[PDB]
Amino acid sequence: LERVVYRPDINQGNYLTANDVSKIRVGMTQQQVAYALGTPLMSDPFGTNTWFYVFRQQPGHEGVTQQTLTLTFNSSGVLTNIDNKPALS
Amino acid sequence: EVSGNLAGHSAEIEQLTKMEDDIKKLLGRYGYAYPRVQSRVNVDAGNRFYVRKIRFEGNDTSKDAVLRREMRQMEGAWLGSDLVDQGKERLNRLGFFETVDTDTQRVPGSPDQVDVVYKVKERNTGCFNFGIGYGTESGVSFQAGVQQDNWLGTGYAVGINGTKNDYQTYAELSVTNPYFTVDGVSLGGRLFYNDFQTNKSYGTDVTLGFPINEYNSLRAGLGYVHNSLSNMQPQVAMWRYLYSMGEHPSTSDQDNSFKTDDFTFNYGWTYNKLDRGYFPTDGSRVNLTGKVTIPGSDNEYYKVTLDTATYVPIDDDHKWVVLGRTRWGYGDGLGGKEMPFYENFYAGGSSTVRGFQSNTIGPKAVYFPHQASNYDPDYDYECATQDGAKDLCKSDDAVGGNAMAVASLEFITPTPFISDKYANSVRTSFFWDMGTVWDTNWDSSQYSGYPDYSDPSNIRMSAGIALQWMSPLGPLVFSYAQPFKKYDGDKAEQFQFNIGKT
Amino acid sequence: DEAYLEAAPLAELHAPAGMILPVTSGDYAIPVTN
Amino acid sequence: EAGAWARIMSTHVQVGVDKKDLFTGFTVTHGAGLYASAMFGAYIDLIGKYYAGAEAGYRYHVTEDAWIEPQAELVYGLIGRTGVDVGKSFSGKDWKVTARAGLGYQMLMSVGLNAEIRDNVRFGLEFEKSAFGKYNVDNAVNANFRYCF
Amino acid sequence: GNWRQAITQLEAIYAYYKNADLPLAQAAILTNMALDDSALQGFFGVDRSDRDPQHARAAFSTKRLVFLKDRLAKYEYSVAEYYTERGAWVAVVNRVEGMLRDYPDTQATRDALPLMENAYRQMQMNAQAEKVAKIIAANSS
Repeated sequence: LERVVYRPDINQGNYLTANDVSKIRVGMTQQQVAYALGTPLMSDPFGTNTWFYVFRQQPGHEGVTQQTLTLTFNSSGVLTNIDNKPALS
Repeated sequence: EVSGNLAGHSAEIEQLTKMEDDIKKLLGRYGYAYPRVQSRVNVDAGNRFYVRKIRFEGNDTSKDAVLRREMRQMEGAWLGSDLVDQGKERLNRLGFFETVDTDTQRVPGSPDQVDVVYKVKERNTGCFNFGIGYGTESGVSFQAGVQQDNWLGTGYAVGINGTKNDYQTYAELSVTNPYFTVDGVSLGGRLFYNDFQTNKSYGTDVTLGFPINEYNSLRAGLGYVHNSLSNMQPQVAMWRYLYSMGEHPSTSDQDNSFKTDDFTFNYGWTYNKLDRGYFPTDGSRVNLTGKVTIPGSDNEYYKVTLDTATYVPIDDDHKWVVLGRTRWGYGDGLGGKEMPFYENFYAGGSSTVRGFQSNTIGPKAVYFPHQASNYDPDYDYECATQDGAKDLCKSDDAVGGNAMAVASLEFITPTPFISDKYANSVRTSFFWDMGTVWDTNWDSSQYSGYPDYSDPSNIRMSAGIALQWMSPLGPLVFSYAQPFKKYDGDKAEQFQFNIGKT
Repeated sequence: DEAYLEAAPLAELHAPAGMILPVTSGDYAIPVTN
Repeated sequence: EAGAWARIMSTHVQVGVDKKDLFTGFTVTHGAGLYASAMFGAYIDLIGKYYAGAEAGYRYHVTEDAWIEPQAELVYGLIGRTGVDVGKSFSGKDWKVTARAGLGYQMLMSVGLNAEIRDNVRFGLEFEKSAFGKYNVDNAVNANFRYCF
Repeated sequence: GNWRQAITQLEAIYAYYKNADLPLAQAAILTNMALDDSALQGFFGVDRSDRDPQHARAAFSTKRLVFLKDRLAKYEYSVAEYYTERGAWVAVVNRVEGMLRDYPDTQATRDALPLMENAYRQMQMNAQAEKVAKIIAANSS
């Protein structure tokens, strides 16, 4: 049953392209990154100064694709680290 | 020549070019809510937008899940204008609301995020009633029922219908859940019992349905019916049927009985792309249904029907509309048996052909000269007994047939004569109705002095005026029709009305 | 009936050492009264 | 307030004279007879020709919401029936009720009440009785209730 | 006078509430709590926390205000459950975070937290799954 029932495509998270992700450098301010990429949709609400960028697509009759970035900032608003999960494990 | 800020979408604009709204609509398919276009042409897509949250107003009775599950735009994802626009059509096809208003609002804390808001006003959904009657001739009579499309605002469609009296008792219970699974799989069924004093029957059915596309869905299921007949007045068609099954009713003797237990399989196919649930202006609907017997059952047969309707506007304001309505159907036997007579198709009445008394269109009963009895003076059909005739008796008692086709054309017009608080609930039309019901396996050679019920060309026709009003107590339809083509045995009824919720 | 009179008391939440909880919104703050 | 009239059927010619509220007159054919009618609330309708009959009635107001309406109808091909209808209406912020009753003769008695509340509430009950006349009615009651939402 | 005389006058401001004349109770303006109800759904014992909460927000604008806070937090809870089933894992995280920030004190949040415990286990964000489990254990009893 679960193999033929129609399901609409589900989108989640921020929209990313390498053309813009490749522009981010350590040393940029939070305003410079938010401008280049857009407002983050996720962050650590428990006191850590970090942003989470999640690109998730679950088309119909298809598996799920997801790519993420994590941006770590210090107490001054300076980006200190970048993580990247190009594909789900 | 296209200039300005084209954010990686230059081919799309050249393609639409070889406009004033198509560039905006195109960018609206992506997260560009407020682009600018000037004019060869210079555009600015602006920033990509996301949906921060979706909230609703005005759903005081319906469960929130009922509306949220109908959206195609998800929270925490980029905006599209088509993804949002489909929400209006999806909610309208439910038939639960007076209107769907929508908006987009900017988030004061950032230029790139919006809120999407849907605002509706809930409408009356179904009704409960009952009634009584007593007296020296009426004895005791009671009927009651309830039916709703949205039970307590929970999305379930339910109903109870039944009655008690001195000659016939019955009840039916039905329930269905349009959403059993989160993906839209629906389940439901019904139980019924009907003992009419002699035709006693009862049964049940259960079906499953599920969507296969945005506009299409399938249904299938199982059911069972028991049929117990007695005191059947001799008829040629009835005995033909009985003989086909190995029965041998005594000649001119109503002291008889027969019963079966039959299990069947149900199926259907539905297409629905309508704009509105009450007074649609566009789209079409196709409802193809049928059932077949399961080997091992007492009867062997199949039945298929098709109901269609199309609305086409002929103006810009969607006020002048042409509506075509058609229905076809056919059933037959398997294994050498005839289709049971109680499944015959009928037509006539507000649901089919206007201006005729219900279930009068088509072949009529032909009676045998039943044994003379104490009912011959004034208690029976004179020629249907030996007291009145010695040969096959003709009648106007419609019994229906094995195939039919009904069609009409209705020209739908506004009636801007009453205040809006009424006018928005009233629409009228000019109509032309026609239809035909006919049999198969009719031995017109054996019955050369009697009508040949195999000729389908005897099409019945009528036309008239009808008004539909979405009363707060349930839609009603009133009409008057004048027949034009009628055949011997027909009966007219020009002033008719009924419940408008079909 | 006055169902609100059966409302359970509100609790306070805490975080484990090393992290904090989100800053309380200023909206819907109910003062303590006699 | 007076004058002659004629009508041509289509064959047949009918003529007559009207004279004076209550107006009376006569007609002949080329059947012939007399007629009268009046409207005042009350009315009169009288006719007799070479078939005959009469109908009349009066509406008396008891209170703003209550009435008595004596009426009679007599025919001949006089023989007929008479009676007095009564009733009273009630209303409120979101509702209206009408109660009806009457008595005529072949005693032909009837009562009932019909009510409407807000938008979705409906009720009514009516009962017919007769006694001491051409035919009796011992029990004839019907009622309905509706509640939509 | 007697409340039956006030009702008689209504047929012919406690009388407005006694007669269910809400349009007048509003025209006369925590009275908006009277709007977040239904007679039929009440009769059947139906929980109305999934209906429009705008009236409750208007009412909120002593312990009776706690009932209202729960009234609003429950609404947020039901929305998160729908998305949990639908799979909008980001909508779920953001709405529950909202619930936590706005109503740290209600029970609806303590009931909601496992929704983040699951959401951070479908997106491969283990650090947050751990933080959520830790705060769930810290406040458990």
